[PDB]
Amino acid sequence: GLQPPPGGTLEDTYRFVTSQAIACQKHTPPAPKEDPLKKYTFWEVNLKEKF
Amino acid sequence: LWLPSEATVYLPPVPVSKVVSTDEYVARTNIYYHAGTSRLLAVGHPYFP
Amino acid sequence: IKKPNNNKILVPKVSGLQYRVFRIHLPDPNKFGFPDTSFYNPDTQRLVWA
Repeated sequence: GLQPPPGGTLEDTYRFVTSQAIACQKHTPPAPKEDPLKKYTFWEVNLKEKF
Repeated sequence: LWLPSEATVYLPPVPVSKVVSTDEYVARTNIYYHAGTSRLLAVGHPYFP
Repeated sequence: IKKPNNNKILVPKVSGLQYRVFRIHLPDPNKFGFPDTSFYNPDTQRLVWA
């Protein structure tokens, strides 16, 4: 599917993430997009550049 | 009967392995890509940490 | 600056307002090798930089 009408610059990405200047950031409301099986643990094996 | 002459004269030096431009040993292709970051933000104090 | 026991300067004077007259010495081109040596006769010619 093509783009939504506001796309915007994806996430501002503040530099210094722990300070008193900025507000609370970094994935405080977690909208899915994650694995649903996150609540059930496994053994992760990372093979991103093993090939 | 043979004798030294001994004067001063400017003679060509040893050759130095020169540096050549990159367009010689690098061939340019036809594929162009784009990359751009979102935006970079920073809030702090202007005088001292 | 100098110390008052002599006249030898300790640190010298330099500021932005001085003229800067550079003298440039050159190597004498009558005394070169020039291995092809065809472009000038060494008797009826002399060489000079430009």
